[PDB]
Parts: sequence; structure tokens; C-alpha cells
Amino acid sequence: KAASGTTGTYQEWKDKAQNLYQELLTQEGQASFQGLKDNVFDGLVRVT
Amino acid sequence: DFHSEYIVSASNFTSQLSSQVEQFLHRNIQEYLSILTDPDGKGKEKIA
Repeated sequence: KAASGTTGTYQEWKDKAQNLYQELLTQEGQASFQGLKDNVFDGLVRVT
Repeated sequence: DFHSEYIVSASNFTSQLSSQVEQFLHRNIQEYLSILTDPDGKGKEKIA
């Protein structure tokens, strides 16, 4: 029972691990980081 | 004459063993590929 549960959980988590790998590669590629910068700059202008 | 008996010989080593090291450097380039490649899928086979 423990072996079956562990194997099933590992297969379930393989997809999430690959998704995290893809997100990490996208972040390292410097693709989507400036949106937060623009939002915070707009917020700073509004606060000023 | 004795000096000659080494001079060219030294060049041989200067062109041989060091040269092999450069080849090993290319192997390091292959290691860099592991940085740009995330292994996945094989873990499921190994755990099964």
C-alpha cells in the first residue's frame, strides 16, 4: 500500500515539477518581469 | 647538442599533453548543456 501510494504521488508530482521547471526557465529567460515594474511605477506615480 | 636533445622535445610536450587538456575543456562545455537541460521522465522509470 505504501509503495503504491508513493508511486502514485510521484507520478502526480512529476507534472508539477515539470511545470515549475518551465516557469524557472521562463524566468531565467527574462521574459515576464517588467509588468510588475510598470505596475509598481504606476502605483508610485499615483501615491506621489 | 644536449640542449637540442630537450628543446624540441619540450615543444612536443607543449603540443601534446596540454593539447589533450583543451579537449577535456570541450567536455566541460557538454557539462554546461546539463545546465540548459532539465532531466525528467526517467525518474518515473527509476522509481517504478
